[PDB]
Amino acid sequence: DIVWVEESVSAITLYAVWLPPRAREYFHALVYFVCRNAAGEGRARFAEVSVTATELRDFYGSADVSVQAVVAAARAATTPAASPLEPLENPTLWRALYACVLAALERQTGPVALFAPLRIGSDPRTGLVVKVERASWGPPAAPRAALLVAEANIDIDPMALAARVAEHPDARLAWARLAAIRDTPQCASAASLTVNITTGTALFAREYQTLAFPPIKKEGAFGDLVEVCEVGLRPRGHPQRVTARVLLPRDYDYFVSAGEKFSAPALVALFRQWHTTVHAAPGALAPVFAFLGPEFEVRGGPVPYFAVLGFPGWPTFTVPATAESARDLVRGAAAAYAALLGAWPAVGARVVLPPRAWPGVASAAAGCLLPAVREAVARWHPATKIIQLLDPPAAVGPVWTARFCFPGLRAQLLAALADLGGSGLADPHGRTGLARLDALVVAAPSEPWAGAVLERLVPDTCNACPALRQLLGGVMAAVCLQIEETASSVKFAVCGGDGGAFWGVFNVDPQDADAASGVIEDARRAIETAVGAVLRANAVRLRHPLCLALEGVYTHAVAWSQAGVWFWNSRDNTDHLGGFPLRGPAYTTAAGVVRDTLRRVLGLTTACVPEEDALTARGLMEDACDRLILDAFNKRLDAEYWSVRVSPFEASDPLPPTAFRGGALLDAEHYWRRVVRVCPGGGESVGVPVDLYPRPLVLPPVDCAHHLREILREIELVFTGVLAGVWGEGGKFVYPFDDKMSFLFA
Amino acid sequence: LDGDTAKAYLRARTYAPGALTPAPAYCGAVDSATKMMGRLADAEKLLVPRGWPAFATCGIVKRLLRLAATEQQGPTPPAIAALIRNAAV
Repeated sequence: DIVWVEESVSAITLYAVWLPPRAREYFHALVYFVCRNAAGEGRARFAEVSVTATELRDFYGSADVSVQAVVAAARAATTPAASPLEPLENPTLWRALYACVLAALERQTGPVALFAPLRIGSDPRTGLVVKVERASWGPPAAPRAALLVAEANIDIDPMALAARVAEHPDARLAWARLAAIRDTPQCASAASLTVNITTGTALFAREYQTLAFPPIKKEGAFGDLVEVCEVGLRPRGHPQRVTARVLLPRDYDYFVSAGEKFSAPALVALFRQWHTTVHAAPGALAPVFAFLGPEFEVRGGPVPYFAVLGFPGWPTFTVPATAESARDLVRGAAAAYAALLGAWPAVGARVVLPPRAWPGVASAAAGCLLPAVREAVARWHPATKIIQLLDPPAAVGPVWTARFCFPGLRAQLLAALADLGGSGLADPHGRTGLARLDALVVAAPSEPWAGAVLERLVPDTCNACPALRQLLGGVMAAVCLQIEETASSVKFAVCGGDGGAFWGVFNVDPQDADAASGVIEDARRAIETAVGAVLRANAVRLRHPLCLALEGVYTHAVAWSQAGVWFWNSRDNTDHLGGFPLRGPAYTTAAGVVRDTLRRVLGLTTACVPEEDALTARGLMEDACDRLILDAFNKRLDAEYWSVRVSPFEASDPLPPTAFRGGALLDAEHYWRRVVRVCPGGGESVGVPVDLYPRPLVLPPVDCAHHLREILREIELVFTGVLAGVWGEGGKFVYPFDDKMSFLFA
Repeated sequence: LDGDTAKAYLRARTYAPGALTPAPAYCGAVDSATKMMGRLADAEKLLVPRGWPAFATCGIVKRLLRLAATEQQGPTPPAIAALIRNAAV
């Protein structure tokens, strides 16, 4: 006799993480379900889980973490006024915590799925969800949203940022700010924070000079957005009746924040104020104040996100810029939330499998393969490329060339190998995380939102399990071997590539095009079929049937380095350049100059002795360099144009002591540091972090005698490759920048 | 250098057109090395917030020459306007 309802779960958040009595190595966690029934009406629900120590150490990847540490972190996060920003101590701890609580939620209660129909039960005697089951009836309500804008001037003292950056050098400045709030929470009490959440029913806007103080401008009310709900619960951990206050999000479902100037400290401060306001009255339990994002780690992260691990229980999606297709990225964020249960991108690679169950699956996948690939996996050394390719100083043409790619081969191969090791998993029900990856791979061609997930879930998974790289690159090595074997039969000739993407030539007469399409299509058919056959023979089965993409037909192709290739189809003048670093806005203009110079220099096929062509080519390359440096002068004062994106891994210029004064601008720095080298006074070249100063900027003249030298360096690399690849070798194209056209800037 | 680049190189590397044209009064920064040293630092205090690195009788001349050479970015007042204290500079 269990109650039964019909609802869709819109979010799953963490309320309490406690250690029951007579307990040493298992902690209970209460989960807040934001359920909404048909037509949008929302009733709040709760469930309980029980995570053991072993599961925690599995999702952490190490035994350093303990149940006591997790419970202490949760207790610290119980109060945001005393100490917010709890995850910043051990971000991996909270990452693993959310991973295991979601896994236990899936295991004990049953299958859960956001924004999807779900039959839900409850036990009144205790008062929590007991079992969740996938339903098959109902046109569920649309996942409504609310647009949030929040800006705060948290008066952080610059010297503290400088000191904390001195302790850890390559600390992304958002982490420096966030650590400053963490070490002095009173700073989050005084800030000119402004908030404007617009919904479809009623708007809400507030303005503060000091956060704790009453607003200096009101609009709507807190009650229009929130329906504060007091729910009684009797967990197995708590025998006494425990009451919980939750902020049911009426009208909306999730938040949509612009990622252009998103400040994680701003939302942290606003949510801390809301937490204090709602849980000020006692007689009820307090929730977990936990948030994660790329700003929460020293070295930062690629993809902007803002996790909501606890209070208020509403997912908030940062959609960076992309104004033209704002709805597209909002839908992509919503789909990423719904599919991977909202763990992505906060939990990390643990959405699929625990970081420590992978060493078993990889071993269990090295056994079900064929005997040859079994060794091929074991002999994989970084960048082996055991396949007949071209010497990197070389070029081809005029012959019918073609580029091919298998869309999402690493992700599809990882999915097949995960299934091969699936039998080796401890729990058959613990393979639901292995159902999200297949959902991603299946929906990858249909919708690009799965794409960006798979281009980051896979490389990060390969870092979670180092042993998976030698497996994936062995399977791909086997794929390349059969590509080469089948190539000879269809006149295709492997000339270069990087595995899933490969470009080659055809031994057809280089003048006929009517039959060219036929051979170019038969080669695709045969290569696709043969690779699929090898994969099937290797037992690895792909969910989405394999497909080869004809990414372009070209007549000339020139390669200089291992990644640098330029293709050009003379008939339609369609070209493609790869391997040129786009490390700024000037490198794009350099790439365009290169792709025009190469188009003009391979148009010199007029009958001539090879020696003549080398000189009439070098002259044109020097002229192209001239026209580039001439146009460089007309943009000498655009410092943002002469900017380079330094990674937190690369060696970086030292931060000026005045860049620590950007206010609500230091938060934007999550991954890249955009630096411009200016030349104050004389002789000395100093770096300016462009995005840490207010605009319009005032600077000494930009040292174009440094950036143009590097741009020219890579241009001469490409030009030396083409000069020594089409005609006779022996010529390193150098442009005398220091003499011919140095005067313009220095 | 032919075209708009000639006009660009001219203004960029020559005294402004209306800088050597007889004007009824003067407009600039005239002070002894000791006073101008302080005024240069004071100008940098209003110049540092937006990009100019801190320079913590040759240093003074080098800094003044660098300030004078810095060019106007669109309609925004030039960098030396902090010291000369006029928007028509």
